[PDB]
Amino acid sequence: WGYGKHNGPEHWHKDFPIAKGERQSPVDIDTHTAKYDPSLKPLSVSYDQATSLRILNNGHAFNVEFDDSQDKAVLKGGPLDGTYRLIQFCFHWGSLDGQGSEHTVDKKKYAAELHLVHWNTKYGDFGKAVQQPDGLAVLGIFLKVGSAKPGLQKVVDVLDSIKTKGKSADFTNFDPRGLLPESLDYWTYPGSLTTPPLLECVTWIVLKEPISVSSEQVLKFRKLNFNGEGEPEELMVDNWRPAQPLKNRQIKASF
Repeated sequence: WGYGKHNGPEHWHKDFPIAKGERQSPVDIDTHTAKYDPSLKPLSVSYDQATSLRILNNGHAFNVEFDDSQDKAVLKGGPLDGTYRLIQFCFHWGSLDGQGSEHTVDKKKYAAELHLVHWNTKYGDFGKAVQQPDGLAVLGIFLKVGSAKPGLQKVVDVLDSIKTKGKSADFTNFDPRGLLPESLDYWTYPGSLTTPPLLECVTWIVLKEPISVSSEQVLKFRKLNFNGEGEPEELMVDNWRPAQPLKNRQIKASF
């Protein structure tokens, strides 16, 4: 699978039949229909003691991996039960600044989407968490081009070194708190991973305030390549699945 016209999203169903599932992601959020539910707790994001390891180009995105050992970077609260521990984050962007995000709000697309992916400790690991409908909790955060985000700056400057499918940069001591918005209100719906295997195990929490990145910072994401060392240059852009059928399903709102 990949994101091309021949191995892209419209073909994922041949190999991961679940792509045609009851609760696939992304979806588009129509606000003039999400349900404000007076019972969603706030967010208890405690990223005090979050330890990053490496950032890597895996040929569909770049991700940054964290050390998920004691209950140190954890997401609690929200629609969640248990401690969700942090494994990595995903970043989706477009071939231009008006496409890139996976979730749309009232059909509007942002310039990018960041995903911090966490797994439920009650299942002992990432491995055994994904076969369960309550196994992962993912905060999706939208990016709009505005003034720069100082916290994203270290991410945009190391990208020179993970340019091609397969390179890895060492990247310790990055603080995921410098990527978050001011407000933590959100919309939550149950869904899948947006990438193959496309497993329906995710309670998604999308944040309503985006974060401003300057177009110089978004342009750095666009210098990266899908292709591996050697082979002809396939620029890594538009690494996003389109919005999928909601299936009645309701998106609830904290606000």
